[PDB]
Amino acid sequence: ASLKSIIRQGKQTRSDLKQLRKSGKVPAVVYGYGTKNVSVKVDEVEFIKVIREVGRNGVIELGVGSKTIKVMVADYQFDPLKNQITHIDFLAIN
Amino acid sequence: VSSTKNGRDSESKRLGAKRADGQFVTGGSILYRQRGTKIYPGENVGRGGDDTLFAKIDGVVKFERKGRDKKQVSVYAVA
Amino acid sequence: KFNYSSVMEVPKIDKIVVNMGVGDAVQNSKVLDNAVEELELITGQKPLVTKAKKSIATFRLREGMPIGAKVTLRGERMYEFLDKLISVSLPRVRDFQGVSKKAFDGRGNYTLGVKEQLIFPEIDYDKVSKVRGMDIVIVTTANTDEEARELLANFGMP
Amino acid sequence: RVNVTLACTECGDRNYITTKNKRNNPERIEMKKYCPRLNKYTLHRET
Amino acid sequence: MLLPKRVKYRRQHRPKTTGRSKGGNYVTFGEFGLQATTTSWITSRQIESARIAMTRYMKRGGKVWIKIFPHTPYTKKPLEVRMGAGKGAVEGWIAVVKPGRILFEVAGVSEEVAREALRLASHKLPVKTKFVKREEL
Amino acid sequence: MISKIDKNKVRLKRHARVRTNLSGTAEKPRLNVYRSNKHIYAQIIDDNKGVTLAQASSKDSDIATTATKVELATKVGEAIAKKAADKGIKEIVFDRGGYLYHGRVKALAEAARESGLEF
RNA sequence: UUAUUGGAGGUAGAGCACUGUUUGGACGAGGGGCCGGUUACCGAAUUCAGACAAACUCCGAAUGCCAAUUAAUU
RNA sequence: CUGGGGCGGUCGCCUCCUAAAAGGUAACGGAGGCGCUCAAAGGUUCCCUCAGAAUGGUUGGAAAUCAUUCAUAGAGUGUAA
RNA sequence: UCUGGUGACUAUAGCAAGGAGGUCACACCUGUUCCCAUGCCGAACACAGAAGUUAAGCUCCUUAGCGUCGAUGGUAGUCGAACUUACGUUCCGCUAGAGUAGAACGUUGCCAGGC
Repeated sequence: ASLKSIIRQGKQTRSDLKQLRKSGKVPAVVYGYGTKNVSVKVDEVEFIKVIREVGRNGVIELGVGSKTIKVMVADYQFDPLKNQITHIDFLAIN
Repeated sequence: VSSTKNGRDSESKRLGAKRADGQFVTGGSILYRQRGTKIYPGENVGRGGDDTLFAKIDGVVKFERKGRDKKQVSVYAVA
Repeated sequence: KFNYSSVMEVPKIDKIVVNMGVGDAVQNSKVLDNAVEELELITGQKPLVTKAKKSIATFRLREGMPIGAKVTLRGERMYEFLDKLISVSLPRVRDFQGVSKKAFDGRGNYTLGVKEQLIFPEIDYDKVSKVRGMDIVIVTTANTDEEARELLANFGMP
Repeated sequence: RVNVTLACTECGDRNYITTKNKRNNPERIEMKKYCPRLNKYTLHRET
Repeated sequence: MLLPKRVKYRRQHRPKTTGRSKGGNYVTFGEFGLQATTTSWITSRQIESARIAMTRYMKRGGKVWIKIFPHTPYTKKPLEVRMGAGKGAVEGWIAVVKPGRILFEVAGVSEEVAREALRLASHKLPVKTKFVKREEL
Repeated sequence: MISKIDKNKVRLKRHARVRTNLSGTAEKPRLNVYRSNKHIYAQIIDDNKGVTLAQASSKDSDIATTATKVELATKVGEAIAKKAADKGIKEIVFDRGGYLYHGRVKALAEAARESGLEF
């Protein structure tokens, strides 16, 4: 399991988030052990791919900038209409 | 022939705050009208028979918390 | 089996409380006065009548109407009185067991019952027009219910 | 429940008016009040 | 049919219908359910009508849950009288559904039978619906 | 089980209820008292600043004797009287703590009264 | 009128801690099937999950309002 | 007065919601009260702390009374909110 | 530095659990003769003493078990603007409630005694 990420720069307005979601991209955040909070973005279909393979409770090799961080998916918001994930939280696991 | 049994109300009482936080007041100025004590009297502030809060000296008004979930008003002298 | 770390840590009987009972008097004010006299004759502490704490539905009761009486025997004289009374009533009871096996509410309560039988053992209440059941309660200054039963087992019948 | 008039024996005027329940208090009521002619408290009695 | 045993007030203001569904947006008791996609009132005659239609097609095989209850009374005047001499008398009980609210849930049958029974029930309701399954992922 | 209550903690409730309109103000400073099973302490306090100004007690080596205890209260009262007499021997207010004004605290207060203080 | 600063107040939204309404499932106490008890069934309590409110609230905005500054425009 | 008029209802005062987080705000809009009472149910100084739930126990209407623990006003506060 | 008295602070201070301490304090503790007192009980209050005890209250160390506090990111709602009559859409500011990471088994003033 290996997901790659991109760092979101400061202060996305709501139109930016809307365009971002109109792609296959998902806003997310990473926080926890040995790390400071970083706002990132992730592709939706690849995330579904790796989650269908590692399971709901599994470890991911998320790549953030130059680092790579073992991480676990803490929570996620989901739109019941439109059937699409809309936000994910990532938790560094030490 | 139908009618209603509801038709009545009482006149409104003009309760609530009467002076502002940070404003200068004179001796017996009314600061707050209420039923019961939603706000308690603090320093240099009295409480009337109808629970009215009023100043006892000249000074400036200060609303401020009392405990975890209570409030009070005070008046401080120099101004 | 005591194993007291210090003499200060030793379970002892805290106090004894005996209540006159219901004494519900619709027209038995004189009977209530007689029961007060009887309670005063039994133990050597001034008997204090009780009163209602609520208004029972479908009952001749309101807020007041002194239906009851309680006395608090905890002094050395009261302790000796209770001990001699228990020793005497043990003969007049005429029961093999004597007391229920599970009397404590877990905290160590006696909650013993009385049905006017051993009552007035000193002076036969031939003048009595009713029965005087009692409710003696013993206060255990001990946390463990089993240990409290074991302590009350000394000089006791259950 | 009626009105009553308390009267000062020496003052010579009736300057205290109060109320009473005739059923609970069929008697005439007395209390000492201040008379601003003697400059002191004196006993007042219902008429 | 379904109506509360007692309420504090018999004459209430009418609910707000704009917005999106506040809660109850997921299947939690069974395995299939009917999701609403438009907004309306459901009138407690429609609920019984749709439940009878849905429960007889399954031949008393599975279980049904109704995630909706009519809590609100609405009034109506007698036959077309003049305007305004007091509020009218109670006539029915309604529940307000907004897009995203699950309405029914079934379990204990095949996916095919569930699809058919929920389709049958959805034709008795004044709202557009959609067959959904218990979420995962 | 019978549970006996801590007596000192019950005292502080009564003391806080008493100590609502009674406060020291640097002209009338509060005279507090704390009694134990063996000793009696005293203190003059100005609540407006939260600072104390004088202090006396029975366990002090100055007043050391085997008076019953009430005479010890009398002498500590007369003692804090002079220590406050050094400055601002004027009106004060008496904070009886939570104790019933009787016996020992009463003796302390009467001693302080009959010795110059103006409460 | 705006910037900055301080304050009073319970709407939208949310939530179920109280007062009411409600759907499933447990747990046990009771009546109760029987021959007193099994089981059923029935009602009450505590729990787990999930819902509703103009006259519910553990929470709680955006705005609007009251003020004060050798502030800036008018 | 009045969703024409009549018939029916209503007319002064108090509390709540409508009322859109200051105050104010209508309809024959939605709910209730008042036309008093108290000689202490007023003043002051001292004390004190509940309902309820749980387990026991003669009478036990299940609960009256008694004992222990928990128990934030759920008690109580003359009279509506 | 320890203990005590007395203040200030929204429980980050509380409740629960485990473990240790005493003649320097404090408390349990002895008794009811006296001041005083208990609708009865020296239980409580009050007074008189120091025999015992750290058992308890209390004080110190451990734990995040319940309670309390609590971001970032996202979402709801909404001032203004622009389309529109859609149980609406778009842009721009402000920005919850719930939930997650996490904090937390108090901080501090004055006095006395002991150090």
